[PDB]
Amino acid sequence: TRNGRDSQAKRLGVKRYEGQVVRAGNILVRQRGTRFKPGKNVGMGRDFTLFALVDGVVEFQDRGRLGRYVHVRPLA
Amino acid sequence: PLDVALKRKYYEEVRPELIRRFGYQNVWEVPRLEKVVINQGLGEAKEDARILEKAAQELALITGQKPAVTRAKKSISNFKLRKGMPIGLRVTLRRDRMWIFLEKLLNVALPRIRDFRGLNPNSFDGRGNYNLGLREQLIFPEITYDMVDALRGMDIAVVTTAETDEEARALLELLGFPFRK
Amino acid sequence: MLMPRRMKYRKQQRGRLKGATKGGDYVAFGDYGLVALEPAWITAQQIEAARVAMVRHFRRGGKIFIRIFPDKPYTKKPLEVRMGKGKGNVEGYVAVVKPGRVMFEVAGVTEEQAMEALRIAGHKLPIKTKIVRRDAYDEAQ
Amino acid sequence: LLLECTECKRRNYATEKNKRNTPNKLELRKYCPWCRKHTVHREVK
Amino acid sequence: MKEGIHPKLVPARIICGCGNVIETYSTKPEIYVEVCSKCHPFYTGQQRFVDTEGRVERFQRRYGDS
Amino acid sequence: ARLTAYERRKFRVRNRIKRTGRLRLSVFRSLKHIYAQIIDDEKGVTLVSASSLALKLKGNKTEVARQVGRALAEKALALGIKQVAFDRGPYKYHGRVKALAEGAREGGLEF
RNA sequence: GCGCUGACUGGGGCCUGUAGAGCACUGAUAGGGCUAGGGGGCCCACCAGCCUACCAAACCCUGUCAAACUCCGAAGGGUCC
RNA sequence: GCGGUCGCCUCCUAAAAGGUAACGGAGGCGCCCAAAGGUCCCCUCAGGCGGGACGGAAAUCCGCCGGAGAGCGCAAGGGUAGAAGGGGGCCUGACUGCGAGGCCUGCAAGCCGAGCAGGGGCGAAAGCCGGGCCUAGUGAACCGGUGGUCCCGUGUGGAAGG
RNA sequence: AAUCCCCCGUGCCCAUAGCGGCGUGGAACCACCCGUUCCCAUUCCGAACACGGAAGUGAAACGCGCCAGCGCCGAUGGUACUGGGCGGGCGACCGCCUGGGAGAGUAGGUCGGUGCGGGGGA
RNA sequence: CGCGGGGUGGAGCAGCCCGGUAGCUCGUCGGGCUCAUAACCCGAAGGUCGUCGGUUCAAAUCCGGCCCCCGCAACCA
RNA sequence: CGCGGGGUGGAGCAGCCCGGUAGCUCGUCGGGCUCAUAACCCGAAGGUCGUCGGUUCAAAUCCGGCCCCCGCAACCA
Ligand SMILES: [Mg+2]
Ligand SMILES: [Mg+2]
Ligand SMILES: [Mg+2]
Ligand SMILES: [Mg+2]
Ligand SMILES: [Mg+2]
Ligand SMILES: [Mg+2]
Ligand SMILES: [Mg+2]
Ligand SMILES: [Mg+2]
Ligand SMILES: [Mg+2]
Ligand SMILES: [Mg+2]
Ligand SMILES: [Mg+2]
Ligand SMILES: [Mg+2]
Ligand SMILES: [Mg+2]
Ligand SMILES: [Mg+2]
Ligand SMILES: [Mg+2]
Ligand SMILES: [Mg+2]
Ligand SMILES: [Mg+2]
Ligand SMILES: [Mg+2]
Ligand SMILES: [Mg+2]
Ligand SMILES: [Mg+2]
Ligand SMILES: [Mg+2]
Ligand SMILES: [Mg+2]
Ligand SMILES: [Mg+2]
Ligand SMILES: [Mg+2]
Ligand SMILES: [Mg+2]
Ligand SMILES: [Mg+2]
Ligand SMILES: [Mg+2]
Ligand SMILES: [Mg+2]
Ligand SMILES: [Mg+2]
Ligand SMILES: [Mg+2]
Ligand SMILES: [Mg+2]
Ligand SMILES: [Mg+2]
Ligand SMILES: [Mg+2]
Ligand SMILES: [Mg+2]
Ligand SMILES: [Mg+2]
Ligand SMILES: [Mg+2]
Ligand SMILES: [Mg+2]
Ligand SMILES: [Mg+2]
Ligand SMILES: [Mg+2]
Ligand SMILES: [Mg+2]
Ligand SMILES: [Mg+2]
Ligand SMILES: [Mg+2]
Ligand SMILES: [Mg+2]
Ligand SMILES: [Mg+2]
Ligand SMILES: [Mg+2]
Ligand SMILES: [Mg+2]
Ligand SMILES: [Mg+2]
Ligand SMILES: [Mg+2]
Ligand SMILES: [Mg+2]
Ligand SMILES: [Mg+2]
Ligand SMILES: [Mg+2]
Ligand SMILES: [Mg+2]
Ligand SMILES: [Mg+2]
Ligand SMILES: [Mg+2]
Ligand SMILES: [Mg+2]
Ligand SMILES: [Mg+2]
Ligand SMILES: [Mg+2]
Ligand SMILES: [Mg+2]
Ligand SMILES: [Mg+2]
Ligand SMILES: [Mg+2]
Ligand SMILES: [Mg+2]
Ligand SMILES: [Mg+2]
Ligand SMILES: [Mg+2]
Repeated sequence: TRNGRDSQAKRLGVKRYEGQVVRAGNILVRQRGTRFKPGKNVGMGRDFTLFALVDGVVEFQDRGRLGRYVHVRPLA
Repeated sequence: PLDVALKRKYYEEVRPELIRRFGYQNVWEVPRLEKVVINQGLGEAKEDARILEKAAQELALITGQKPAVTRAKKSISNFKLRKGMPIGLRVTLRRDRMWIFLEKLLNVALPRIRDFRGLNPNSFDGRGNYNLGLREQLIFPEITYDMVDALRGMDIAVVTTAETDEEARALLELLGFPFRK
Repeated sequence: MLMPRRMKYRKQQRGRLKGATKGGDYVAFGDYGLVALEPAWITAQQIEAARVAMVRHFRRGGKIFIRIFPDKPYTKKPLEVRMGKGKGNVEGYVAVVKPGRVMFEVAGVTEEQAMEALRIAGHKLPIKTKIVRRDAYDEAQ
Repeated sequence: LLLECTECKRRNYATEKNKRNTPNKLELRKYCPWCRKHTVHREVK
Repeated sequence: MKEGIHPKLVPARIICGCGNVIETYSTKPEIYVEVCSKCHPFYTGQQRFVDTEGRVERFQRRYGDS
Repeated sequence: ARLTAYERRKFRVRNRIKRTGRLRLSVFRSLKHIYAQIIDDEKGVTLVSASSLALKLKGNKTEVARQVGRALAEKALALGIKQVAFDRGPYKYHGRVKALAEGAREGGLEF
């Protein structure tokens, strides 16, 4: 057989769901492209990884044509 | 210089005879000239830029504008050509400087074409613009025959505000364009 | 016999046959049809034997339709071997047929003729079948 | 081509990497030392 | 236009089978063109000089009377 | 032909601005006049207005701009507003757009 | 040692792309239509050139298939309160 | 046994979180780029039709139509023109000293990262910059080489060697 | 300020706001326009960008209307599938109960809605 | 269906690594020397690279499938 | 990485010493002997003499930096 290979599962996906309490640092989404875009108080690292910029809670936003967004609405 | 015989002839001759012929309600609706683009397809200069600058030298002499040097969009083996390399020369002349150029094209150049019984009455691209191809750069008055090293023509693209070329035809006609009927 | 040229992938899983005919499904070209009562893999060589049986019993005119197509690659080891080390090998193609599907279907022939042909044609198939005419219902489009 | 470019006194050796035969010159560029701050930095060894 | 890198472009003269073309406006004022066919010489002002159509007609008349 | 160098360049420069979080000093300039608007996004609300067509002034539109520039400061700085970003939209930071910005002095700024 | 936080359950938010279906993409695909060019069969050998009883692109209908196709998309499942 | 395989990335298998096996179905990595890096400013494709000397299916040009089917150094996927793509100007943050908090996770590793300080780059500024659209381009420890630097220097100053 | 009409900004919803046809608007705004001295410009071009202006035009653009040919949205029924619970067939598969319940298609719907701020009106 | 090497003018061989142009001997054709043929001398013609697809700007060349050729293997049982 | 040599024209290759001919063969062309081609004879082609900088009036020479091919010799966690 010429096959037999594969790579390590990269455990990608959302790490904090809407209405979850996070903290400045907490990475909120692990993804390949820009499947989710950084919203309010949400940074995104060189591997497109979204994280809380401040403490607070997590909320999602589907801006249709404009894509989907993860916001960290404060409370801190 | 904002005089020019043809620029004059357009307003005080062509423009009126066009209105009573098509019946334009507005002032702008009547076809204006704009933009005359001259483009030398010069593969002749694949691996030698030395020959590409002599052409530009020539093109600016007849137009009054230094042309821009187009470059190959993609690599295309068969006839050399990779993604780079200067593969053409092009200048876009507009109002005024276009007028003085278009005037000598009618009153000197075309007249100096070996043969010539008129320009092609089908080169209108449908949406009212006209294109014509010349076969040598000696038909222009500025050229001395003793500055040439080899013959290279060019493409001329004249663009009009006229929505149809049925009208675009009249404009060019009345301007003094020698059509083969 | 009858295989689909140019394929993105040769050798494909096998999946199940729990379906019930995606559709289909209601006759749409001829005057009469052969409908599948049971699910099965119909082999290109089974289709070709069903087609021929008809064009043959039709003097030569005739006007089949088939409507099912062998696009699924059927593999099979070289026998006398053991499991492991690659997969099947591809020894033909099949068409997936769940109940409801209309296979074949003929037109431009008498009834006592078309119905006799479809019966013959049906004996060449590994499943149970049914002959139909085509009424309003069929005009589902 | 593994590369280790340095400063211009007390050495330093904050190593980088130039792959080829071009850049093939002195292969130098402005960088910052752990000591004072921001100096020339040249390439060697 | 950008400064330098340019031809001057200046009101000019011209010559032909005609007389004069004041219009011009081009580098190298005063030019002698072989034949400006705009003045009226050549094709336009349909001269049709050295007229033709001998062909049939020619062998026709040296034939009707030979 | 969907979207244009205009509409594009407009978003491009304006999208960046809206990330930094500050209040937006949006500048719309027309052939005759030049207007200025301090907007707060997320509240979708304008705070301080300052036009030239609203101050009925004229005479050299590069000099008018600066006036409506200083005009925006005064009105605004009196509302607490000090620090802001400054749009600029489709217009290169130049001429009368640059002028109005240079006029926005006497009020928070950094520009 | 801490001690009501547990499995499970109710309500609420968010995550998903399977079952099913679909053909909008990637490909596969039956019939018919209309037409690039060729099989041709040929007039020429100067334009040419007529016809399609084999193709066959696209395009249009009527029909369908797909683990590595998806315009769609349940039930469920995950997680936080 | 013979043959094949052995680490890393992509896709499916995988049953809509994560994960998941087989000598299950298919591909790819062991590099590369001083610009293919940072920043500021501009620019928008592929195709299709019509038009235009040498130009031909396709070189360069003009017109309309063209939301992305183009491009993004190479596999695949995800992503993307409201740029991550194309062009230019300056520049080297392919920084030093750190690091809240998390992703992942048996260990050891691998990954993302705000912010502070030093000294800088581009920018009017807001600001961005601790390499590259991203996910492969990799090797614990031991033993040594090389350049520094304080540190130890077998009675003491050195030196040897660390 | 109230209410309202038109226009310029700027948001949000993210095609029911879109394509295309037709019709409208220049007092005011806007655009085109008029020039290229000056700032600044286009690998060539004052096309773009940019400045200084305003005679002219709503032709282009944009704004506002109308039209369902296309695009987009789209029920209600009814099915497919399926939590959970039960049966049946050698199987390949099928049926029942109880909860959830699409996709396609049909009827239809739509050529926008609205926030704040300006300028002009009533 | 295990492993390895191949397939290129009419014959037999190169060229394939590493891309971009196909070379050698013989033969074939035309002309010469000879009374004549061969030898000998002067000229010329002739290959899409088994095949379908893929990669790249470009494929005899790199990659994959299929059809043939040669060689090796098929052991404990 | 350590030690030693040098690339001269289309090829190897002498001139490398006490700084001074930038040579010889085969291949191809011209010309004659040959019934012939080769042999064989006459003449002729091509060197900034690996890189740059130096010490002398120069230099292929000597030094030095430099670059790979070849040459030599160890080591490899
Ligand atoms: Mg596996
Ligand atoms: Mg995986
Ligand atoms: Mg959703
Ligand atoms: Mg159906
Ligand atoms: Mg370092
Ligand atoms: Mg409790
Ligand atoms: Mg639980
Ligand atoms: Mg619950
Ligand atoms: Mg979906
Ligand atoms: Mg399915
Ligand atoms: Mg399809
Ligand atoms: Mg297709
Ligand atoms: Mg068909
Ligand atoms: Mg599926
Ligand atoms: Mg997929
Ligand atoms: Mg839907
Ligand atoms: Mg739950
Ligand atoms: Mg829940
Ligand atoms: Mg073995
Ligand atoms: Mg999963
Ligand atoms: Mg095009
Ligand atoms: Mg064309
Ligand atoms: Mg054409
Ligand atoms: Mg793409
Ligand atoms: Mg790719
Ligand atoms: Mg992709
Ligand atoms: Mg993609
Ligand atoms: Mg760039
Ligand atoms: Mg740059
Ligand atoms: Mg940590
Ligand atoms: Mg790593
Ligand atoms: Mg990378
Ligand atoms: Mg050990
Ligand atoms: Mg040591
Ligand atoms: Mg050590
Ligand atoms: Mg001491
Ligand atoms: Mg002692
Ligand atoms: Mg001591
Ligand atoms: Mg040591
Ligand atoms: Mg030491
Ligand atoms: Mg508005
Ligand atoms: Mg939609
Ligand atoms: Mg419309
Ligand atoms: Mg009107
Ligand atoms: Mg309108
Ligand atoms: Mg008026
Ligand atoms: Mg007026
Ligand atoms: Mg209008
Ligand atoms: Mg308007
Ligand atoms: Mg529907
Ligand atoms: Mg329903
Ligand atoms: Mg529905
Ligand atoms: Mg309506
Ligand atoms: Mg008002
Ligand atoms: Mg051989
Ligand atoms: Mg052979
Ligand atoms: Mg070989
Ligand atoms: Mg011979
Ligand atoms: Mg012979
Ligand atoms: Mg092959
Ligand atoms: Mg490519
Ligand atoms: Mg091929
Ligand atoms: Mg034994």
